[PDB]
Amino acid sequence: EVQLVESGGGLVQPGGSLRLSCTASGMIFSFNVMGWYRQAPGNQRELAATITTDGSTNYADSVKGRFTISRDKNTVYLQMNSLKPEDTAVYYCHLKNIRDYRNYSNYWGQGTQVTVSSA
Amino acid sequence: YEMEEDGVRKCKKCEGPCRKVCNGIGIGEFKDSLSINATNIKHFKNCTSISGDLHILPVAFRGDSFTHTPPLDPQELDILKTVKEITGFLLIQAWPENRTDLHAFENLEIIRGRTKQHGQFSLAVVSLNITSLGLRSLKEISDGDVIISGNKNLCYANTINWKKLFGTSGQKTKIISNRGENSCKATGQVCHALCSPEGCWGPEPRDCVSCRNVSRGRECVDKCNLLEGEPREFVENSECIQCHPECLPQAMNITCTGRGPDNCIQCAHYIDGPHCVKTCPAGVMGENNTLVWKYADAGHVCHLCHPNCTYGCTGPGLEGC
Ligand SMILES: *[C@@H]1O[C@H](CO)[C@@H](O[C@@H]2O[C@H](CO)[C@@H](O)[C@H](O)[C@H]2NC(C)=O)[C@H](O)[C@H]1NC(C)=O
Ligand SMILES: *[C@@H]1O[C@H](CO)[C@@H](O)[C@H](O)[C@H]1NC(C)=O
Repeated sequence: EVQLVESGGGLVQPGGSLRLSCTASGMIFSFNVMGWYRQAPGNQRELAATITTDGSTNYADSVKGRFTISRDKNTVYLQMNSLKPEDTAVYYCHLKNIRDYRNYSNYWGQGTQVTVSSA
Repeated sequence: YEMEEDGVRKCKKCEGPCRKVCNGIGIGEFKDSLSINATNIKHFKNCTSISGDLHILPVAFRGDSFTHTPPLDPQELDILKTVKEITGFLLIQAWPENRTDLHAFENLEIIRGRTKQHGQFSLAVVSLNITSLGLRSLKEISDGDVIISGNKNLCYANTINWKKLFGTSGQKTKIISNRGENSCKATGQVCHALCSPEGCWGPEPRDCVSCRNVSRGRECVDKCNLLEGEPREFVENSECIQCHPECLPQAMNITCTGRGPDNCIQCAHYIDGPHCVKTCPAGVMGENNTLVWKYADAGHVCHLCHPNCTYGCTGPGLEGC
């Protein structure tokens, strides 16, 4: 169906910045949302930022103001600014192929490790 | 906001009571007191931690004339329900015969045993008419030895695996002269079917050390409502956790995979991006503020509208407004 290949990630120092990018090839539908989820040690996976083909974006309240999600065709980019220790996590690209309100499917990437640390 | 004062990170963020460390028996306010009694039990109100030891001697329940202390009301032992930590030991040599268990310490979580009775004991329960310990929340006995002895009709205490609560090597246990092991199984006073082979503190399902299957609340059940049920749910860390109200109950198969309204399988009304909603946004704001309206197509998926149609819309393009 749909595959997703991720680029970016890495470690930074507090307050620094990183860019994440994910491009999706497959049976992609006209209305669909693409973005990132994340899971820190040892919490649950939670949404970080998802933009839709329509342009409308969704952010976690923890990241609003500091994270910027943007979309060109079927590739999305995330500008992560003013990064804090709590942001250290594994980041999963994502795609929700939406046909109908009762018909959709979810695809996930392998996961990119982001750590921030004074090291 | 939340910050740290005197070694504790406290504010009114707290769920329940704010953490409050109190002194043990024999130190400070409780100087020269041999035991928790009727005049000093007041000073344990709203305590969650106890720096030092705790004695409950018989002197407490018969009163004392030399020190003019009345006897202790059994009902006023509920003052101890907020306590969750004891740095010293816990010694009980007296408890109301009206009361069948130690449910005043049901929320006790850890006995550090930095100071030990005589030289060895951190938990000591001797000579009570209780039928079950009832220390449901007790997860760690960090240093001292355990003595539970002389409780002529106490059961369950042998089911517990005491090494799974300990913290140091050399830590023994002396369970001796309580009710008989055979007599307990014969009267039906044995761990509930839903407990695991780790033990229990009493008969009921909420008294298990751990569960054999899963837990809903602090109770301990068999199955979680994954495929059938009224408020059906999913399993997270061996715990039944409700499923967002806006995800259609799907029959025969799982109905969600997480708590949020996004990671379920089918929505019950409409869809806005990743999330399943009951109403498409009609007047939500953000920054560089403009009210974004959204219309639901025939397949109940909400799409936003042409930006200039700010007084609502029903159709796409320019035609709705
Ligand atoms: C009951 O508690 C009271 C209060 O903590 C204890 O009273 C103290 O007793 C000592 C010695 O008798 C006196 O020096 C203190 O002045 C008393 N304090 C108060 C506030 O009365 C009493 O010792 C306790 N009794 C028992 C049997 O534990
Ligand atoms: C104990 O805690 C309760 C919390 O409901 C509070 O209302 C009460 O005033 C407290 N009593 C004290 C601190 O003596």
